[PDB]
Amino acid sequence: TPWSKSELVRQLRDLGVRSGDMVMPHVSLRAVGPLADGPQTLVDALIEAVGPTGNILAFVSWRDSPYEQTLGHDAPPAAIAQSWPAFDPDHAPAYPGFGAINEFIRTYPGCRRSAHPDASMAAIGPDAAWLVAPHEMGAAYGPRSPIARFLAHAGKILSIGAGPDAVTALHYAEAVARIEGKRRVTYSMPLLREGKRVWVTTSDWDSNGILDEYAAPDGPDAVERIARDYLARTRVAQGPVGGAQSRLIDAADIVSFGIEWLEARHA
Ligand SMILES: CN[C@@H]1[C@@H](O)[C@@H](O[C@@H]2[C@@H](O)[C@H](O[C@H]3O[C@H](CN)CC[C@H]3N)[C@@H](N)C[C@H]2N)OC[C@]1(C)O
Ligand SMILES: [Mg+2]
Repeated sequence: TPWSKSELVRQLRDLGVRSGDMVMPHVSLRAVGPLADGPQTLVDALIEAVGPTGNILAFVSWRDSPYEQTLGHDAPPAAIAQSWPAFDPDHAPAYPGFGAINEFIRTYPGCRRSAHPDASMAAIGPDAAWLVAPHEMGAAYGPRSPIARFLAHAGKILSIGAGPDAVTALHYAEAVARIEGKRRVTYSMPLLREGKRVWVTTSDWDSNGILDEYAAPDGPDAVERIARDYLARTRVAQGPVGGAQSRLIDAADIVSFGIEWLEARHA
């Protein structure tokens, strides 16, 4: 049998999602298994589980982010710059590599979307406008970003069959850690500003490895190493959602652990 909305709500409640919570899900739909109405069923169950006062925040990004094509240039190359679509928050699809559920979240009625084209965050709930803005170039996952507000707002991370590399909020620990040698990237995004396309060039912390030893692609990064150490050392609610082994993590706790872990290892 495929899982019904009501069964997933029950499981989410057994795991510890309460009415009013602020949740950031990371979902492997393959693990979950078959759903009554496809992925919309799990979206629907999440919304019901947090209730009319709860909030959902998701890292959705942008299917057509020109990140690789502009990485390391002081300006977009000319082929890119002439023809690349400007980021349109109402219509730009989610990046499919961060989870097929994110396109269902972002198109949910009333969903708000953040303005950062590559780091774009979507939010549903009464606090959604406050969560998603500001979201400036140069502040992808660190202070002043939606992640920072989620951490101040008692956020919980819900990992539904996702691995320890999927914990986006740990890039906040990388941004703020007082460690030597932190990598930075320079890249360019096409924004829509008063109906016109504008290319904006920025630098930010490298989200694909904050130090050279975390930057191999083959290759656990710091997010994954922190999360694995954390999960070995901490009591975390664990249980099934659909067919997937799921965890509910206190986001402020895991980020604090991450800052200490990084600062304890790098001089
Ligand atoms: C949509 N643009 C994205 C861009 O935002 C960024 O994406 C990274 C992503 O590669 C990392 O994750 C990826 O690489 C990790 C090891 N490097 C392992 C997990 C894997 N999903 C995330 N932890 C942070 C994102 N911003 O670099 C890759 C990309 C596709 O160009
Ligand atoms: Mg509230």
